Amino acid sequence: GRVRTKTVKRASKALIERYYPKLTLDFQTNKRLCDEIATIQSKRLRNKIAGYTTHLMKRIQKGPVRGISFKLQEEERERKDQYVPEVSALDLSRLNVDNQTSDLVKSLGLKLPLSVINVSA
Amino acid sequence: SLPATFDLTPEDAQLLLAANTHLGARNVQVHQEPYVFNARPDGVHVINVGKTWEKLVLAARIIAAIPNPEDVVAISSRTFGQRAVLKFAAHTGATPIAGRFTPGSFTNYITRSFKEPRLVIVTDPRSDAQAIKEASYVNIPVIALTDLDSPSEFVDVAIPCNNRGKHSIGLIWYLLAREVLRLRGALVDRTQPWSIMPDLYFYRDP
Amino acid sequence: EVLVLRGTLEGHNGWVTSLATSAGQPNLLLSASRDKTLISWKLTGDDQKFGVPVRSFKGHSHIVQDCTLTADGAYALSASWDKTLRLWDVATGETYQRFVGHKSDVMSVDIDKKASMIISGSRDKTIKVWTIKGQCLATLLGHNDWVSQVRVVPNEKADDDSVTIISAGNDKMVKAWNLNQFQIEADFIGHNSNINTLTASPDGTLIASAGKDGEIMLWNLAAKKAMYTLSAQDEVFSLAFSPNRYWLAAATATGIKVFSLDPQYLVDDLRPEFAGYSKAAEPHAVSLAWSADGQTLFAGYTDNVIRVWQVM
Amino acid sequence: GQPVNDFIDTATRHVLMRQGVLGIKVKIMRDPAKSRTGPKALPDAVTIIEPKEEEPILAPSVKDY
Ligand SMILES: [Mg+2]
Repeated sequence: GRVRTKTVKRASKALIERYYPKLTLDFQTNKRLCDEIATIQSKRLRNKIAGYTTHLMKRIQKGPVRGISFKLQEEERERKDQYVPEVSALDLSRLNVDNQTSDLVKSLGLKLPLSVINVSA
Repeated sequence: SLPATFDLTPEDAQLLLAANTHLGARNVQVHQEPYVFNARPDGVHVINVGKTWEKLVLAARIIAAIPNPEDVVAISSRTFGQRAVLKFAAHTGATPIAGRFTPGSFTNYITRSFKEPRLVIVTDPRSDAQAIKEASYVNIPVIALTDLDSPSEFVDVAIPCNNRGKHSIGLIWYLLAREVLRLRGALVDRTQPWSIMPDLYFYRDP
Repeated sequence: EVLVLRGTLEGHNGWVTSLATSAGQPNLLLSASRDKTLISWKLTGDDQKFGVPVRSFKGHSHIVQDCTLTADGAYALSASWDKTLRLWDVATGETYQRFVGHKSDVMSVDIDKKASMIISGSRDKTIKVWTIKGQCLATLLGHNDWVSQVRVVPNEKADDDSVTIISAGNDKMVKAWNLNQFQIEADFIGHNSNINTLTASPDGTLIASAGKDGEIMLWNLAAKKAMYTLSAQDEVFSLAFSPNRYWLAAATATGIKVFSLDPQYLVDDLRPEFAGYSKAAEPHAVSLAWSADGQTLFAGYTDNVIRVWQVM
Repeated sequence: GQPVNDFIDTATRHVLMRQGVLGIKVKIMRDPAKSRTGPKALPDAVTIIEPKEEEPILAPSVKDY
């Protein structure tokens, strides 16, 4: 079985978290730079870590992945979080109310436009 | 008392009735809810949207009463309310938790995410049952947004609405953010509409 | 004029990391690849075969990154990740001189005019300049990140007063060196990601540099300014300048894009089809170079193929 | 594993009492960071170097000599 241990996975996770504008989807250049960017005591571990980072680059290039939020990711999610529509979906588009909604307004004593429509079972 | 300018203004009544906050749960009804008004056919109950306003005004007075603003905590494990509580976090201190509560956050002082509030606000008491329970251990008031079937155990001030709704969670969190900011000093005009758009407090599917 | 399909060249067991040509023989093509070897080709000017390899060069213990040819078409130089450079001839293989002293990989080697000396940009953040006897006459520092690509400029005048080289590393900044004084003369800043390729125009005045963000932004080192920036909207791997006519080619991730830079538009967006390869990423060119005549453009793809595009 | 031979010192002594003999076994794992000879850390311990944050250049600027 080629399941990778958590020491390999977390070392790969920390490199992705920290050095996205860096190492790419090629294993050979990733191994040649993860050796000096991280002090790893074993060559077997270094190839395992550099291998899983490349597998993470392939996963990153096709949609977002969970557990990873690097420097270009959280700025992407906040820009889409900053949607300010001008259509004003809560505002009036023409309102429709039932019979039971209509007496609520006049019992409160407020003046609103209501288009009463009946609903029955 | 009140200077009688905090009553339900007509355009806010338009916002509440267009975000569909007036309709509640089905013929399920807990006796802890006298906000029910004139049960509609097809098994729908109408919430007296007037009564939600003083409860939102009263809840806003609780949050503004806390000296330090970053100790109030907004909780929403519902998928319809993480954007609302995060936007509530931006406009006030209001240190949020969205998603998983990570039990041991109010107890368990050696947690990395150990938070001690003086007030918590929860979107749904049935889905944030860990938040209200942990607040029952460490002496903390809670403010909930309640349906007409919500588990109101260990729950203080409650704002009756529909947690099943899409727009109602966003608007009520927006209205709560508006009043606590007016009371604190961020807004100076009572009649101003607080020009940031109410559609900011809405979850998105993609 | 439109570049079209001419043929494919299968002579490797790895990505063709470099292509180089010499004006001495138009039918020659040197190709370094990931299989620790160099394949010189012989071209016949025919259908999809296009011809056969002539000599296979072996002796490197790692990936041969960059290969170059001299003006006479005989001597060849290879930059390989085995911390050494090797000087060959296309006659009988026969490595003349090794060049050792780098403590890490070396990306790009380059030969000056008249076979005078050689420069080499390596991964130990140095630019080592070597004699042809194997003696490193000078070592240059100052790069914080390790260099990715170096090149000499082609002097339009036949050795007017001096020769200069240029450097590009992963530090988002381009150096310009005069090795006659072993001094730095120009820092070229404006890149936002790591630069992975740069190329000087045959006119000896225009410098094109490009990186991971995929912008190809231009410099004129004669005036030491910046003209503009245009993007291929994907990662780009190598650049090439046409020797005769005004074109600029870029080896992108989606494929190859050739630019007509006098009115600055795209031309045809070269996208060859590889008989499948649908689920994963499509193969892309990693190294390309225009021919001596400029009517043929060779590109080294990842799937063991050197592809040739020729104007009609 | 090999770090046990590298980082752990062991000793065994016999203590004679009037009721019999006691056995004393002392194992000391030292700090790998202050090893001063051979390895400096455990093999499974990686160390990610913190980078240097840098703002974008935002404009093509030329620095000449
Ligand atoms: Mg697969």
